[PDB]
This record gives sequence, C-alpha cells and structure tokens, in this order.
Amino acid sequence: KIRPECFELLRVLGKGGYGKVFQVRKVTGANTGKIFAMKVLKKAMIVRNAKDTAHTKAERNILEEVKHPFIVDLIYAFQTGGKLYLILEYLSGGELFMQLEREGIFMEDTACFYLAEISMALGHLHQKGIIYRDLKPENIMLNHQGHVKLTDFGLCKESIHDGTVTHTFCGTIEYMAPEILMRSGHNRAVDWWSLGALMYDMLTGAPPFTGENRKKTIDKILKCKLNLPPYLTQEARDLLKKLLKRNAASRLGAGPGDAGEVQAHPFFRHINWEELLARKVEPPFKPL
Ligand SMILES: NS(=O)(=O)c1ccc(NC(=O)COC(=O)c2c3c(nc4ccccc24)CCCCC3)cc1
Ligand SMILES: [Zn+2]
Repeated sequence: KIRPECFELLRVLGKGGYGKVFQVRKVTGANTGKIFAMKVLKKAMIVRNAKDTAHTKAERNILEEVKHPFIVDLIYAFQTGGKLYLILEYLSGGELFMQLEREGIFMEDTACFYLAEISMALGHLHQKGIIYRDLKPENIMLNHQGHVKLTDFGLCKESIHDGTVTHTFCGTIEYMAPEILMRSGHNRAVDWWSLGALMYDMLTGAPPFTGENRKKTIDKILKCKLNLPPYLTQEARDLLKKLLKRNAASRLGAGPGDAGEVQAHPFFRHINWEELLARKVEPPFKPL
C-alpha cells in the first residue's frame, strides 16, 4: 500500500492556492530511487466547493484513463484524511514556453515536430471525449529526451485569479478560442483553434491576437481578423488559415475526422506518424 512516507522530498517544483508539487524519490521497494513529481492537494481547500471537487475528480479520472506518450503519466494516486496525492512522472525538459523564449522564432521543421506530437495527444483525448481547452506554451512540458507532454488537467495553477467565480480565464487567454470567451457553447474544435494560435506564435514570435492589455486582446480574438505575415511558407499559411477560423464548424479538425483531418495537411507531409508515436524521431531540442 503506497503512502506519503514511501517518498522522500527533494525540492518544491511549484505551489498554488490548492496545494503543492514536490520532486520526490521512492525510498524502498520497487523502483527504489526512481524520481517522480508528487502533487499534494489540501482537501480543505477543495471539498467546500462542488466545482473544484468535481474538477479534482475529473483530473484523476482523465489521468488514470489516458495511456499516451505525449500526455503526462499518472503512476500512483492515494489520499489521506486531509490530502490528495498524485504521483506523476517527473518532466526534466522544462516548458515549451522556455524554448520559444530562447529561440524567439522556431524554424518550420522544429514547429512542425512539436505541433505534430501535440496533435496526436489531442486526438487521443478527443476520441475519449475529453477537451483540453488550455493548450498554451506554459502547459506543454518536455521529457528528458525533448518529446512533448501535455499537463494541467486539474485545478488552477495561477497565483492571481480572474474574478471570484471561475478559474476558466485565469491564465493568459491568448490561445483560447473565441467561442469560449463568447460563452456561446463549444466542443473539441476549440483545441484546433488553440493549436493554430500556438503554431502562429512559434513561427512569428507572438500569438496572433495580442494587444496592449487583456481587454484589447479579447477584443482582437473575438474580432478574428487574421493577418498572415509574408515570410510564412505556403503550407504554414494554408494550415493557419484553416485552424484560425472564427466559425468552429469550419475549422480543420472540427470535422468527423478530428486529428486525422489536421494530420493529413501538407504542412505535416514529412511526418511519419508511426515513428513519431513510437518516439523514434529525434526532437529538435535535447534538454541534455
Ligand atoms: N492547483 S495547485 O495545487 O495549487 C498547483 C499545482 C501545481 C502548480 N505548479 C506546477 O505544477 C508547476 O510545474 C511543476 O511543478 C512541474 C511538474 C512536473 N515536472 C516539473 C519539472 C520541473 C519543474 C516543474 C515541474 C511533472 C508533470 C506534471 C506537472 C508538475 C501550481 C499550483
Ligand atoms: Zn484561478
């Protein structure tokens, strides 16, 4: 029976209003010395609010069901009287955010690699009926080899919250689909929008609808007047045009084919999907 005492704490990886993440190593038994990330949530901070309770249980249910190389792996999960524990794989490659900052602009082949892996993760989720919604550079980590991992399926990680009712808009909203910000109803097509926004950011240096402040950003996102810079390749321009459509049902990937439709686009013409999913493709950046 796994317990908190089975793990030795090595450092604090992060913290927020609901709990903390530690780097840990297993003290004894199987995988003695194996390194994990341990997320520890305070039930007291959660159980009084039906929405947060629900969100917590959905996080654990999603992470338990998902079996995919490009989504964070949940190893153990247990609780005590006052805390919930999630033992996750430790991801040493950092945030994709740090990669965009260091490079400014990705070469197309580098962008293509990361966007391809993300699309496979989104496809896995979508066929399970799960919508990611929060695709953004900060949310995308890299393992020690440099492969993509999607994270943040649970409670709010922000230190400053937007309003007092929901945590839906606490982060940057620069990658969020217009129909979410409009509260006009949405489905898995929001993820293909977010993929486009991320792609635009990789290849230009900034998300497509940024402004001087948040209001102006939201206004631009809702207005949806896409300007594609001339230096984009024909394949990139074409895909971005198809992903960043205001009308969800027109978006590439919104169709019945979902990720399959996006993956069939000429921007991804050189991707071998079997070798990619099997992690046999050398990543563009190696955290080593
Ligand atoms: N809602 S809350 O309890 O209050 C709350 C929970 C977590 C955070 N902050 C984070 O999770 C930050 O990211 C991580 O902690 C993190 C991680 C990992 N691996 C990491 C490796 C290095 C550095 C951080 C890592 C392993 C992969 C999963 C993500 C964690 C802030 C607030
Ligand atoms: Zn919040």
